[PDB]
Amino acid sequence: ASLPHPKIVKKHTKKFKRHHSDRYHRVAENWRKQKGIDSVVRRRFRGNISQPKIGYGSNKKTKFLSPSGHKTFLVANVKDLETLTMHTKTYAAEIAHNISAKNRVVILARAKALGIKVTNPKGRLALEA
Amino acid sequence: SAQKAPKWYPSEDVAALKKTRKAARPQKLRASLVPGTVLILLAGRFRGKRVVYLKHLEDNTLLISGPFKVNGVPLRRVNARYVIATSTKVSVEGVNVEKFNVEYFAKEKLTKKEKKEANLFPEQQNKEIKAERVEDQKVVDKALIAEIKKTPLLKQYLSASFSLKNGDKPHMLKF
Amino acid sequence: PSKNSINRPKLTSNLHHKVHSLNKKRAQRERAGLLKPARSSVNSKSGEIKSVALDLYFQNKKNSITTRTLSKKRAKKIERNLKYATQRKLLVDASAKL
Amino acid sequence: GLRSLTTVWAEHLSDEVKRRFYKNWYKSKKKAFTKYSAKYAQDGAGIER
Amino acid sequence: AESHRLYVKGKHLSYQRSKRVNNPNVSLIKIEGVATPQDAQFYLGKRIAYVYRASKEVRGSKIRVMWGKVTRTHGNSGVVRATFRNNLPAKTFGASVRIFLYPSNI
Amino acid sequence: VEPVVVIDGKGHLVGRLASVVAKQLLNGQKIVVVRAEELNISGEFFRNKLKYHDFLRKATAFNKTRGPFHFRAPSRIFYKALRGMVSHKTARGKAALERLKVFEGIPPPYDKKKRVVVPQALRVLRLKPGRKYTTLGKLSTSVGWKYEDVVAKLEAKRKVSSAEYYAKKRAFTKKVASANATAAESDVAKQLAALGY
RNA sequence: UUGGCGGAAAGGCCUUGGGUGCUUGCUGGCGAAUUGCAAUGUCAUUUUGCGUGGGGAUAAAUCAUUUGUAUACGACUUAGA
RNA sequence: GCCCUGAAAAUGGAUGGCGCUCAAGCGUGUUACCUAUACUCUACCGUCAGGGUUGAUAUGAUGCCCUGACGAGUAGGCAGGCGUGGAGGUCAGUGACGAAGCCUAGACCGUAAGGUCGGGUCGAACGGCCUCUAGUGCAGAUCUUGGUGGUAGUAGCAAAUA
RNA sequence: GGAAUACUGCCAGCUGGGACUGAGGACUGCGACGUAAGUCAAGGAUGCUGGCAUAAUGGUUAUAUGCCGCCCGUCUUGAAA
RNA sequence: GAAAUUGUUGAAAGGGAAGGGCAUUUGAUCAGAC
Ligand SMILES: [Mg+2]
Ligand SMILES: [Mg+2]
Ligand SMILES: [Mg+2]
Ligand SMILES: [Mg+2]
Ligand SMILES: [Mg+2]
Ligand SMILES: [Mg+2]
Ligand SMILES: [Mg+2]
Ligand SMILES: [Mg+2]
Ligand SMILES: [Mg+2]
Ligand SMILES: [Mg+2]
Ligand SMILES: [Mg+2]
Ligand SMILES: [Mg+2]
Ligand SMILES: [Mg+2]
Ligand SMILES: [Mg+2]
Ligand SMILES: [Mg+2]
Ligand SMILES: [Mg+2]
Ligand SMILES: [Mg+2]
Ligand SMILES: [Mg+2]
Ligand SMILES: [Mg+2]
Ligand SMILES: [Mg+2]
Ligand SMILES: [Mg+2]
Ligand SMILES: [Mg+2]
Ligand SMILES: [Mg+2]
Ligand SMILES: [Mg+2]
Ligand SMILES: [Mg+2]
Ligand SMILES: [Mg+2]
Ligand SMILES: [Mg+2]
Ligand SMILES: [Mg+2]
Ligand SMILES: [Mg+2]
Ligand SMILES: [Mg+2]
Repeated sequence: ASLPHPKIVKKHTKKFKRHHSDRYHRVAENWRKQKGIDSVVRRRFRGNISQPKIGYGSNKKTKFLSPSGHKTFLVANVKDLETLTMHTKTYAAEIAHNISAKNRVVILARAKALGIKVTNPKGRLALEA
Repeated sequence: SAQKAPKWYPSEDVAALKKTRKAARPQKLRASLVPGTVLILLAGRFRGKRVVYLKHLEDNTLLISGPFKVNGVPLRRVNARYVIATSTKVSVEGVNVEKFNVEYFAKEKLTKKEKKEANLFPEQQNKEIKAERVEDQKVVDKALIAEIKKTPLLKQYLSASFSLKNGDKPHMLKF
Repeated sequence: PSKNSINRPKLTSNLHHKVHSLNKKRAQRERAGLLKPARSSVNSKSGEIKSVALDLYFQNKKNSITTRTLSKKRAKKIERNLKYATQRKLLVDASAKL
Repeated sequence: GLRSLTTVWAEHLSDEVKRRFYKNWYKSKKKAFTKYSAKYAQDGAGIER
Repeated sequence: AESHRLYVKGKHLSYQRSKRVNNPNVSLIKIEGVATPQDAQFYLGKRIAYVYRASKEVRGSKIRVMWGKVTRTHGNSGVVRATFRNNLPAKTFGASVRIFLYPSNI
Repeated sequence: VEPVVVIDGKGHLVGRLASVVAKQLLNGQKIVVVRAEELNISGEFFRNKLKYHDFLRKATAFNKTRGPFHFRAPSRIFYKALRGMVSHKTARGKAALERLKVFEGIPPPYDKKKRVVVPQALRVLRLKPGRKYTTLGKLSTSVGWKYEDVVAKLEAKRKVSSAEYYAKKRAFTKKVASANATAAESDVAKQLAALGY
């Protein structure tokens, strides 16, 4: 498969959503810090939402790794894929979103002939059977 | 180029472990488990059966026998934490148990190499038991039944099943 | 509960009938077939592309109120791309047979 | 409190009380107390019970 | 015979709590027949099953099990503390659980 | 241990009984309380009647139909103490209160069943001798309950029937004991005695 | 199956006389395995549905028309196959 | 010492509530038990400090590694990063076998700002990295302009004889 | 007169039960046991076994339950006002 | 051809507001992989 690697631990899996993004449509869900002088979220009263902190950060040995155990590298063509030729156990390739189907079949055939895992095969390649 | 390459790559050279310092020493069983003891089975398909303890194996299991004629439990292995040892004892010093080991109960576990009856390919054919197994059962039954004919009601005791009644507190209970 | 009649169970009867009716609804939906099959089933799309347009195209190629239609523009694009893929597979098996 | 437990009626009621039991008397088949009138047949014994 | 039981009955009382904060990771179990912590020390490290039924059959059965273990005693009156693999659903405060006789020592 | 526990409320103290019944209900046991007109409260009759009048005085001033409702039956006085001792606004407390039934007298089908007592709520075990106590039927009759004579007549009828039943069962127990004592001084009786039975 | 009894919410309790099964009260003969060293390892209780299965039972209410002992409108109270 | 009196004001109410009388009250004593983001031990993140490491074939000497301690915060200071419109260079980058945009009870990465993939819609342009530049990031200002609600099928459509 | 037992304290005395954790990754150090090669519980977990191989574990999502949770921005010594 | 706002269909919840946090049950849905 991939390289042997330890168990991956996530200290927080729920998203950090901005306060009152459920009352108003004008308030988006992207995180913004509460800066008001009377804010219960800023003053950290019991029963309110949590805020991002540096203590939540993940282990350096398993950071950026997918559940398979690879790191994702974005690939646009065959030279980009041939960059990853001697690192098939740490990196997995991924075809970019704007590559067409005619070039995706060429990228996938080269990836199979060389041994690189592709995280998104079958994308844009229905009707090929 | 959708991405620029890393300046560094971690090595795909797999490392070896350090020298570990954990040696295997044999089990230290309970002081209520000596061969000849009547045990109560707590889990399994033979729940609540009274069984006779014969031999301690090398994989930390116990060799047990019903006998097969008094309650229908064959020569089996069992785990020592899944059993209750009682204070009744029979004489096991007339039985030869020097042939049973792990390779005796070794099973052809070839189903993990693509079992065509994973669920079932036939759901039938009613698997057959070997004559060597049946003969070992017969000789140990003879040597044990000759000894457990000597105390009264012991055969009836080994035939009957164990169960908890109303108001039976197991922490206050002798066995 | 319900001070007009304190010796009668109210909430537990409501919860009992409620979960019975919910499980009846689930069995009716499963027998009508409005649920996805098993993952190991022979008509499971798990792992592949989910596409309303491709499903409608292949269903009408094989051949009561709904809100999923097909759009002739997209249908012409599907027919063109299928001809491209057929030319590719014909090139492949022509090279293989030669 | 008080609880009613048994009601007994007579064998021959009239059209005025039957009109009381109906809301649309001009359309009805006037079927009221027709099975109850059979309780007085020879023994019957439900009346006496 | 007429009885086939090989477990002890208990009741799920509540979570661990102070007065206005609870802790769903630890449950409190009342074992039937235990009055003291010296008698509850027999049941430490025994396995518990919460057995319940569902209407959708999953893998040959409509009966589902949650597994846990006894960890320590709680208080002066024979209640014990327990942890489960997944925490108990909290609508079962007052429901009954099964304490098995294994892993055995006597 | 029983599926339903039936408690004879004669001679118990009201709050000490309500505390243990509330804990049993929250732990998940079904309780039926009979003879709720025979309960006791510690203190004089006049003092307890004045406490009930202080309760009777409280009502919603702009609409008396919205206010606290003052129920006059002894079973309802007991229920008011129990509802105070549970948290009845939640679904857990509602289910716990739906595990309970309270009656005056012993109606069917509970007049053929076994009734128990609670020793830590009993008046002869808890009150100091010489103290005064109140009876709940008299208190409820003085504050407005109107069925004290009907219940007394029905309870007299039930007592006559259960006295006949007990005479029959006592004669049967006598002949069974005489038949059992003549099979003692047997060999299996001596073996049972050595094993302790 | 023969009788009684039970109205507080009886909805249950007692009994007669024959059929027929079991009996561990005592003594014998076979059987059980492989669920593989545990996995609740599924055992009591219910209301129907598709019409097939057996006798039996053939109704009313509302709108519309009308009255005024009623009425803001609904409602109420009358009449008419 | 304890108890009763030792003056109380107007909606129905408060040892928190139920309730409690050899207490579930008051005085005193001895044990057991319950639980804080506090204490102890372990892991992980970050910051600070003290140190080790020349061999190029293998990487980032701004790297890799070892050890110890610490972490609240308004006004305010400083640092490291995320995103947008244009400019120079590069990837002989992506694109009618479908660019940008928009929708998405699908998937992944990051503490986060955000980034990436799938599907639908669409029909002609647009990105990554190294740098340059600014009319560069909104929930508020009885903000500006445009659009749309509840109120609500409601108030009402009754002067001047028909 | 001769003891014992309480109470307080010590042991580099033995021994049973339960829970949580397993960081690190060739060797290097300090020791222990043995006359010595060796062995070891001595600078951080290994050994043996079973089931399942998919929606089973797990994620997302809609709810239910237990406990907790006042409306944001702003001036003020003082904001749910 | 975005949002506010609205219609139809499907699923759900509802004894005097709704929304939120921690934890799990139930239903629906889903990726990885051996
Ligand atoms: Mg995340
Ligand atoms: Mg302030
Ligand atoms: Mg108190
Ligand atoms: Mg005191
Ligand atoms: Mg303690
Ligand atoms: Mg600190
Ligand atoms: Mg800080
Ligand atoms: Mg600041
Ligand atoms: Mg500009
Ligand atoms: Mg730009
Ligand atoms: Mg091109
Ligand atoms: Mg596009
Ligand atoms: Mg959405
Ligand atoms: Mg970007
Ligand atoms: Mg460029
Ligand atoms: Mg500007
Ligand atoms: Mg803007
Ligand atoms: Mg705005
Ligand atoms: Mg602002
Ligand atoms: Mg405007
Ligand atoms: Mg109008
Ligand atoms: Mg006007
Ligand atoms: Mg006019
Ligand atoms: Mg390790
Ligand atoms: Mg799931
Ligand atoms: Mg789950
Ligand atoms: Mg779920
Ligand atoms: Mg609160
Ligand atoms: Mg404020
Ligand atoms: Mg919209």
